[PDB]
Amino acid sequence: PKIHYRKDYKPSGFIINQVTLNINIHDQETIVRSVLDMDISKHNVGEDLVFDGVGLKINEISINNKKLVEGEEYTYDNEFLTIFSKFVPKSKFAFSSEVIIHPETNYALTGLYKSKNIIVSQCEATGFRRITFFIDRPDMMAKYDVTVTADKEKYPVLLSNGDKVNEFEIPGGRHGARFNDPPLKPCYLFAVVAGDLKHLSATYITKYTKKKVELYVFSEEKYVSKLQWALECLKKSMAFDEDYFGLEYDLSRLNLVAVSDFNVGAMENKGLNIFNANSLLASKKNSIDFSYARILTVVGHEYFHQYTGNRVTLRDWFQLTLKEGLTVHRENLFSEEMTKTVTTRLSHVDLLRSVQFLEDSSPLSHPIRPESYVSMENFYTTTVYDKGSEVMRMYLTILGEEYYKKGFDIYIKKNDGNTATCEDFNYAMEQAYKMKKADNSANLNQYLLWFSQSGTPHVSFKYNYDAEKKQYSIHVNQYTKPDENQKEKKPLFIPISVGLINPENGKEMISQTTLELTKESDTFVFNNIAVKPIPSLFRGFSAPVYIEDQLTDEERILLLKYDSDAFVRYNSCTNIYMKQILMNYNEFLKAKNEKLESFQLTPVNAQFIDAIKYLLEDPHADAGFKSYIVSLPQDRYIINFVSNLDTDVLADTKEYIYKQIGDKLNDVYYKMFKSLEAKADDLTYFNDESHVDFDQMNMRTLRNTLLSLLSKAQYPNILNEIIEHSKSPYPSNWLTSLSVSAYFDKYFELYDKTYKLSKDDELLLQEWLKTVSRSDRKDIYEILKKLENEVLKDSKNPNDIRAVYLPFTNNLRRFHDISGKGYKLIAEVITKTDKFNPMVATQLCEPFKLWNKLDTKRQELMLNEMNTMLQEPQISNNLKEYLLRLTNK
Ligand SMILES: O=C(NC1CCCC1)N[C@@H](C(=O)NO)c1ccc(-c2cc(F)c(F)c(F)c2)cc1
Ligand SMILES: [Mg+2]
Ligand SMILES: [Mg+2]
Ligand SMILES: [Mg+2]
Ligand SMILES: [Mg+2]
Ligand SMILES: [Zn+2]
Repeated sequence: PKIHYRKDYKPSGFIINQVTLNINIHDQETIVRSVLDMDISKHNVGEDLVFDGVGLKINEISINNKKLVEGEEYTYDNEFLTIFSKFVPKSKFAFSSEVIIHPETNYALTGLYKSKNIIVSQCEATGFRRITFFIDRPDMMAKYDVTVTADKEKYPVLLSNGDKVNEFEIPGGRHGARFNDPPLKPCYLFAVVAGDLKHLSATYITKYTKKKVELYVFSEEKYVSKLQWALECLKKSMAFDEDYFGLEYDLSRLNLVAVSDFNVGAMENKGLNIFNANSLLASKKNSIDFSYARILTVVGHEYFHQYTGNRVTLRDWFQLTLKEGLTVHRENLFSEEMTKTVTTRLSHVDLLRSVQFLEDSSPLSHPIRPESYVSMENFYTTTVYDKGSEVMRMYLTILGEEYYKKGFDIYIKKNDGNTATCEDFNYAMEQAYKMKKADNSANLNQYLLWFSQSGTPHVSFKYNYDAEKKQYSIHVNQYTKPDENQKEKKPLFIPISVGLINPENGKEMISQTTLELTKESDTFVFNNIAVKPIPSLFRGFSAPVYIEDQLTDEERILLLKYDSDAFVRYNSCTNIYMKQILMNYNEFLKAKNEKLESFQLTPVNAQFIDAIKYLLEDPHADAGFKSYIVSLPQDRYIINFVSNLDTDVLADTKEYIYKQIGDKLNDVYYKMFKSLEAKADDLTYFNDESHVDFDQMNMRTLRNTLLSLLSKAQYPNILNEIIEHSKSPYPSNWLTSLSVSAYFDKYFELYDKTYKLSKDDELLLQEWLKTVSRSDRKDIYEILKKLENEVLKDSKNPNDIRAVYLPFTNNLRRFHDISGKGYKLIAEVITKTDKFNPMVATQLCEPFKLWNKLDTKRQELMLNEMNTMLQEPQISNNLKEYLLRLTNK
């Protein structure tokens, strides 16, 4: 089982200068002919020529048009093609091969595969070797000349990278297209698509060079009416890179293509971006609101890769966060600017502190630049992406916009057209840092620990105020818990964006200030502070850390009502909730453990409830923010704060807290649910796919959140509102009506009604599946069996499988049933899926990531299922590696 080590990087002894491909698609097989124009590098020491090549059927291989003979001149073991060095030329040579591959039965969706009636490739990370022989690593840059042939009736649209330079007819009903892509690229950015594709198109004129760029968005004919928003998002993405970063697209054409079967969200193949259909296609009649932000961010993400990933690429896969963390950061800047809603940034933090913090305290914890890997298909993590993005964002917080832009342009200008490493980016940021500090001795050497140190830092505070001196002190310390990657953790460069709120009038007491904490602890003193402030700490969530604000709930309430920073307001509310959750959890736990006949629960703080009401009733306050304050923190956020978490006790705790607040605020909730209707459900632009109103969607989020609270509470006659909600044209509304009807006798009536509305659109049906999966039903196990028999069946579409099972795994009371029946069910799905798609099988392991944080009975139950999966004789490399790491074997 080969382990790759970051420190072992060495340049290849070979060079591949030119790739000339002929991909001939036939009904039962695909024939790939490839000529590689190669050379000997300065690092060559006379080694064998070893190509990656996985699952290829060899028809012939040759060197300089001389056919090589198996056994004598080469060996092939279905993974590596080895040409013995005595037969390898010593100067420039041509290697050629013809192989047979089978996209029709390629259900792992890596390499060349068939998704419904579309032939499509996915080559990142090491999938190109599943198409033809190559030295499959991103520092092997080459030019590509690609011809694709296929039946014209089945595959009229042929696409690859670069310029289409010829189209030709072929006897027997076939046709061909030739694409030449002169700029050097790594092979993971190669792509090919063939299908009966329909499109929308537009022309974009770049801001400075005034180049005309042809934009094409493609789907199967059935869904061509769902392409409009994606095209709008692409234009928006191009304008943002031009306006913020001064970067223009360099090619004459950009194609985006939706396919139904895709392992992840989308892929940035040069000029030919390929998308999970659920991340490219939408219409107002057939998509929930979430689709619109999803398409915006994913289209943006792939577009921003054209510079951060494509034009500046990776030396090796250990640098993955250099392109993914930086592109997520660019994507997040873009989405924040396009949506103009504070909930966009809040939603990113909420994901980080639940999913990524859980990963970072799990046995899977790794730094954003790991030291080793076995499976590249398991390398694409929320740590690499989302903690990576926060590390990339901290440069902007440290430098400010002007110097960040200066440093970013240094990075692009110095590395355009080349591979790069994380050091190259830190170096560019350091040059800007010296400029900002006016100090050529300043350096960012300490910053590099963000790339190598795993785990979430904890930052805690103590305060002092001298009223006579008007002097305020913030004493700060940082700590990262030792883990399996570093026994000793070093202090990081932590930027702490801070404000000081005057508690008497709510006003700012100092200018914008970013404290630079570079030691294990430091004391920051402020003079001329006229009154004792309430500190507003880590504004905008300025570092990816556990914040221990050491504030009272009275102080947190004051920030929640009156602070200027949306994150600190949201975090102050989160912290009030967490204090209550931990207190009530321990009270319920003690009652369970001691088998008490009576006991007391500490009520929710009444001033906190008053503050929620105050914000809810503020007509100038933001609807999306309102929906966050009436929602308790995510379960996966809570679990980072409780040892041996009993999920039933936590479910009882949340129930008590929601009921406490509802018993006071339900009339407020109902009144708002009714008063929000007119603006939230406005149909003026329902038939304009170009008109997307993120504030209006946030109003629907608030209505649907309040409806959930009111339905669980059995608010008088709320079933009438649920039924009327089911008649709304907006899928977010009528799918909500299904979810909230779980608490009423009408659930299966609405189940059938919404099924009928959903069944004729592939993506809407998947949203329906998710809604059923997450329904708060006592009979959810029977319902899942019904979905399996009636809808899901033996589909191999990852979107179908993930829709049926993942939402259910977030059902705290039912997935964690003490019998272990939920763990048994998901383990059976994982093992079944692993037979044909190991990457998605490992995705389905997600609920097990917290196994060692649960109560000892549930730890044992989860471990038993993971050991059962590990004992499967046919377990994939992906799944075995993942479960061995997760179970500390
Ligand atoms: O969609 C995404 N979602 C993110 C969210 C948190 C982690 C993943 N990530 C994109 C991306 O970064 N696009 O730019 C992406 C991720 C993985 C692959 C990939 C890698 C492989 F080894 C394969 F075998 C394969 F089939 C696919 C392709 C694209
Ligand atoms: Mg094969
Ligand atoms: Mg413009
Ligand atoms: Mg995103
Ligand atoms: Mg299907
Ligand atoms: Zn990406």
